[PDB]
Amino acid sequence: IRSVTEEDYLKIIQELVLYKGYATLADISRSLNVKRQSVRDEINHLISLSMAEKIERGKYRLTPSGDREANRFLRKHRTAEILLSRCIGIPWERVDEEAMGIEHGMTEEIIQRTIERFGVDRCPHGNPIPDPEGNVEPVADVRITSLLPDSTARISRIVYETDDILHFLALNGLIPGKDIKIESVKDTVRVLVDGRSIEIPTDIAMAIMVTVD
Amino acid sequence: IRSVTEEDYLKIIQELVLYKGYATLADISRSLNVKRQSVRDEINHLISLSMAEKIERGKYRLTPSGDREANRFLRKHRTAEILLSRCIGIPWERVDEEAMGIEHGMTEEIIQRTIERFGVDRCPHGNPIPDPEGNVEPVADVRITSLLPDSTARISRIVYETDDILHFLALNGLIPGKDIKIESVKDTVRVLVDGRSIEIPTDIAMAIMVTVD
Ligand SMILES: [Fe+2]
Ligand SMILES: [Fe+2]
Ligand SMILES: [Fe+2]
Ligand SMILES: [Fe+2]
Repeated sequence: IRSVTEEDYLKIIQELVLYKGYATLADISRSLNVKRQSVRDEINHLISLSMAEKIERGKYRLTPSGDREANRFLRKHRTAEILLSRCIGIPWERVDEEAMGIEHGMTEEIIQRTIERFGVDRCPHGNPIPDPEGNVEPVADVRITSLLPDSTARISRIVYETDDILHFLALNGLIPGKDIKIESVKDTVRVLVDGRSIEIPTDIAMAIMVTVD
Repeated sequence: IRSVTEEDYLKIIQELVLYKGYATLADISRSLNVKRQSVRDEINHLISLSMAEKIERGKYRLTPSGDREANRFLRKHRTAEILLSRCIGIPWERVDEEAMGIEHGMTEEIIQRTIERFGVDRCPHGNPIPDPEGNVEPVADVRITSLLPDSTARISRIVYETDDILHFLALNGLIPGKDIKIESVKDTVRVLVDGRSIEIPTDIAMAIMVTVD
């Protein structure tokens, strides 16, 4: 669809790091649908601008300043999602994708009127909206994969927002604000939610943050 | 703010032609805040792509195919205005400006959900939203400057949407759907609207289309 930007790279690297601890060229390539050589050129570029750094062979993350630049973009991205979701009913599982076109043009005027009109400080998937400088409130949540059987918690945010992921979460009502109880962690993470028992596979579970009671 | 695009040129040339019959380099330069040499280069480019044509010395308009390409962009522009105006209350007089950032990313998904959610076929300033191919319903309106004293009419659309213009119209309630009566045309166009008498200066009046009864 649209031509890929620096901001799109920042966004996916930040997600991947939250999700699995690192970003690889191949993961970025596949997520952005950009050939690996271009991804390599952009990663080197981000590194020479002190926006990103190599963790070890083939693994990268954002620097602190890169992470705050990501956050300044995510303020636009997340508010676009709110706009699209609350105004016109773009489905919860589609709104991350549909926000792509309009997000670069979100001005502070639009962002702040949106925030105040709908009275929100999180995107539909529970992530906080960073302030204009790229800061975010520290939040007290943890990985759902860290909890033991019989722990109870509340879904906080979905840190990695893909298609397979959002769809599964939507289908099973595993959304921000939902109370859950851990039934099992063997092989999958099985939870009690809305009276139903749902097995969450590891690749999906890794994206789920929760707040314990 | 944002870097100027081909679409911005199409938009202003189309407006200027509706407004005064032609676009000059100097009018485009001032409207887009782009130096005259760059405007000259872009106009020549539009001409060599058969998107625009020279009327006479120093005066240009869009070709029919250029006008339909303009319309395809204006579908995005106008729906962005509706989104911004109806969702978050961006003021009627500001919404043309604020739409600038987000309009290029309006997808058909967003556009059509917006159109159907708010049930509109015109932008807040009364212009029709063209279809995806760049066609517009022919409309039966005329220039308010064409009417004689004692004619009655209804404001149809504001074809040229600047700051000085929209503000004056807003301030005086001269908006799409308002019934008016021509009192005078000497020097200004003076109308009866909402029980008040309002002189409309020529430079503003030229932007106003109406439908007669
Ligand atoms: Fe998102
Ligand atoms: Fe989100
Ligand atoms: Fe407009
Ligand atoms: Fe408009």
